[PDB]
Amino acid sequence: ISGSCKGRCFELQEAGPPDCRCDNLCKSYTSCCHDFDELCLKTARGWECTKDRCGEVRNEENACHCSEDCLARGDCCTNYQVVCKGESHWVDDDCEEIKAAECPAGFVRPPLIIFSVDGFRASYMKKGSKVMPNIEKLRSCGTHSPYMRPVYPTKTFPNLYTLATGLYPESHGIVGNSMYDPVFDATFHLRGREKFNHRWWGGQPLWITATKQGVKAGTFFWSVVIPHERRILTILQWLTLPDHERPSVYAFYSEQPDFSGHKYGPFGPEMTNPLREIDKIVGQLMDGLKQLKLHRCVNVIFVGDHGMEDVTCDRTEFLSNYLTNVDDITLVPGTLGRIRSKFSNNAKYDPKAIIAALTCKKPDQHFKPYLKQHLPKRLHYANNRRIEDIHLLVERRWHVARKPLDCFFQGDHGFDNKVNSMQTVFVGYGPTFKYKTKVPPFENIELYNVMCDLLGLKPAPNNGTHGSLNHLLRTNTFRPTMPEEVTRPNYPGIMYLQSDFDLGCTCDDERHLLYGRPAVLYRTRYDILYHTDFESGYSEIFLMPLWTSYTVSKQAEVSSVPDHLTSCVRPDVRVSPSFSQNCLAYKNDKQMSYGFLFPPYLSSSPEAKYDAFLVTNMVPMYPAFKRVWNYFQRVLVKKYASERNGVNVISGPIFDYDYDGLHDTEDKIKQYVEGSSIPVPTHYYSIITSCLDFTQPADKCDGPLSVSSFILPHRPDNEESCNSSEDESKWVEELMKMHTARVRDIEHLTSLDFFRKTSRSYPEILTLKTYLHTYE
Ligand SMILES: Cc1c(Sc2cccc(C(=O)O)c2F)c2ccc(Cl)c(F)c2n1CC(=O)N1CC2(CC2)c2ccccc21
Ligand SMILES: *[C@@H]1O[C@H](CO)[C@@H](O[C@@H]2O[C@H](CO)[C@@H](O)[C@H](O)[C@H]2NC(C)=O)[C@H](O)[C@H]1NC(C)=O
Ligand SMILES: CCCCCCCCCCCCCC(=O)OC[C@@H](O)COP(=O)(O)O
Ligand SMILES: [Ca+2]
Ligand SMILES: [Cl-]
Ligand code: NA
Ligand code: NA
Ligand SMILES: [Zn+2]
Ligand SMILES: [Zn+2]
Repeated sequence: ISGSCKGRCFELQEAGPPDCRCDNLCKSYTSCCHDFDELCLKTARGWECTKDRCGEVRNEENACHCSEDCLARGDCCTNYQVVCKGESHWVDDDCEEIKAAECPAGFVRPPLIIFSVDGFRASYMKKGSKVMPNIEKLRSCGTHSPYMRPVYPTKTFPNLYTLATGLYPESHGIVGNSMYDPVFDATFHLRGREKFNHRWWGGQPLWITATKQGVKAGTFFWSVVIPHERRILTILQWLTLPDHERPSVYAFYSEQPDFSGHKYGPFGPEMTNPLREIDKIVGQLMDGLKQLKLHRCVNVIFVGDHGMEDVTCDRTEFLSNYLTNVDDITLVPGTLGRIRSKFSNNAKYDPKAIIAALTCKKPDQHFKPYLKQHLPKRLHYANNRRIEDIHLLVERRWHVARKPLDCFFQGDHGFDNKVNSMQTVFVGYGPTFKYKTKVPPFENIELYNVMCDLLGLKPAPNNGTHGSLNHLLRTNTFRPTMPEEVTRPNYPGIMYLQSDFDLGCTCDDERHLLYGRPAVLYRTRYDILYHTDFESGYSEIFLMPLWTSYTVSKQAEVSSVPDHLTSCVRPDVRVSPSFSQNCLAYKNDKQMSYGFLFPPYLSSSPEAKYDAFLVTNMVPMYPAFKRVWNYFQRVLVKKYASERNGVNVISGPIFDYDYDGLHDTEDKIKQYVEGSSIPVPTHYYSIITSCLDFTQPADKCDGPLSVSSFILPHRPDNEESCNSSEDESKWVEELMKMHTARVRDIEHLTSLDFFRKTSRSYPEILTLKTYLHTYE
């Protein structure tokens, strides 16, 4: 009946005016029928059958029931069979492998329940069975990782919506817990109504993907005011619905342990209770499912949004100690900083000046300013109009605020997503996940694809790498295919004499490709060039290599370049003068110098060293960046070879002038070496590969591979590195670590595909390419 929730509690629709609502989200729109509390939120006698209620006469006021008709009526407390029928709690039962789903007739697929926990730090799982026994049984009997990496910013809204969509925040649009959109001229806040406007929420979240493909997602979101125990009872009742109504996916959200973590810090002794209380809810779910005989039917994901760090009031940096004018800016503060102009019509606003005022001003200053395009590419945090041009990455354990006038809290989060304290949890338990299986850490951007696979859905386009988590599942409906090469290489031979060239250059005169050539995944023209010490894929369009590959053995020697050869550049008789760089361009560019992708310092002989001076191995480099690049090539590469028992290196340029994380078409390139068609890269990458079993040398490795990579910003100064006035051994490797990257990041930024001929399974190589070497 319209106007009442009788017979309608938690109906799977949102009734519109003139009717009122009886669904799980009605409270959040202040729209519930007058009798919703009375009928749908019963609380009498709490959530647990006790021995004195067994054989009770049913009382309709009770939150849940313990009577002999309750299973037929669909309303037992989750512990009814345990207390009254001699059954065991789920947690007390032995792990038993689930070799196939055991679902009731009419279940077309295993249901999926996503149990999300706010601020659940990875290391809380160490507390184990004494504190969280149900969760520990899911973890030990199911599939788990040591941690899961959140997205940046490591806050709730960006992370939950990444879980929902498979997208980086810059793509889904929820780039913070608070944001300003200049086109809407509106502000999104944690507290308030503006966030409920769907206009903010981009991409295609799981519930929509499901509905579009005819999979029932029901009423996906709960009003958070509804107690957890009622949500669990409701999910279980929904799972008893007829085939034509019953949803196939459910979500639960707990605001704990985040709520307490803010008050008490990540390891306050007060944190124990909230973790026990979460475990009690997990136990109710699992007992409830066993009661319905669905405990070997439903896939359960237990997942956090981010971790929690020790952060106090007194550890706050104030912009007023740096800026000569704090009144003309608006700051989004806290564990990150975003700065824009306070007023719209402010011609005086100068982001570059503000950045300079914030750069390396105090020793051990606890934040670093960036223009968004200069942030580490691994953060993927730039390509959205809601991201302010000025960003502050704040040091773990610190806050930033505008003025002192701006302790009540002991924990916070939001920091760089490679910070260990920000890591969170993943457990997958059920028929589709593996049994008692540990998997390596992975990123939360990958989970949307997994949830799609679990539900038989085709994922919308997203930033996960589909196939990269196939090792979490007992059975895989998705078989990834290697992308086809788009441009086939040319293989030029000797076509010229040195005297055919007038480049203004002067000179006073497969082992190196271990995992197959990269594939070029865009339309272009390029040459494979072979040399004694290195191989390259030379672009005739960009006039430089797209990639340069070389193997350095553990015993390789580093040599210097003789004085008489420091400016040696040689024409390449395989490549037309028309598709070559020239040395006059560099001489005429007061700001630009050059470096080499294969370093002369690692030549195998003084005769082979002449290959390293080829014009086809040169790339444009600011002198400030050459400090970085020379140290990497002359010092670090050999160090890594010694540590890793040889390394294979692939290095190259990246062009991303519009900071979308994608390889630029030529029209986007904004800078060239003066008076030339030689484009200036925005970054230089390297992918460094060796044998995971370091007792085998990198070029004779029988097993899995070990990889680490970076994307270095190609900057005309070293203002980013506050200790750059010192020797490179004090600061270069620190810069490299900050700019660590996944191979997949480089693939997007270059339209290349790597690791195509390793003789390992492709899903394993996908995992390898999504690996991030964090340095913690
Ligand atoms: C508005 C919203 C919230 S905050 C929120 C949600 C529920 C209850 C409460 C509460 O105070 O009781 C609350 F504060 C939220 C949180 C996590 C995720 Cl992951 C979302 F996505 C959220 N959203 C969008 C949200 O619900 N869409 C976006 C969209 C794509 C357009 C869509 C379509 C259909 C149904 C829903 C949705
Ligand atoms: C992250 O994935 C999304 C979705 O595939 C990519 O965003 C799309 O980019 C294309 C190509 O420019 C646009 O035409 C689409 O409109 C975009 N979709 C969305 C939802 O934004 C994005 O490029 C990916 N990011 C990276 C770094 O690979
Ligand atoms: C497919 C996976 C979907 C993901 C789960 C869907 C359920 C999510 C419901 C979340 C409601 C959020 C309510 C809220 O507003 O709390 C935020 C606080 O914490 C404060 O933020 P923070 O932890 O400091 O970042
Ligand atoms: Ca680009
Ligand atoms: Cl934010
Ligand atoms: Na120059
Ligand atoms: Na510096
Ligand atoms: Zn959170
Ligand atoms: Zn929080």
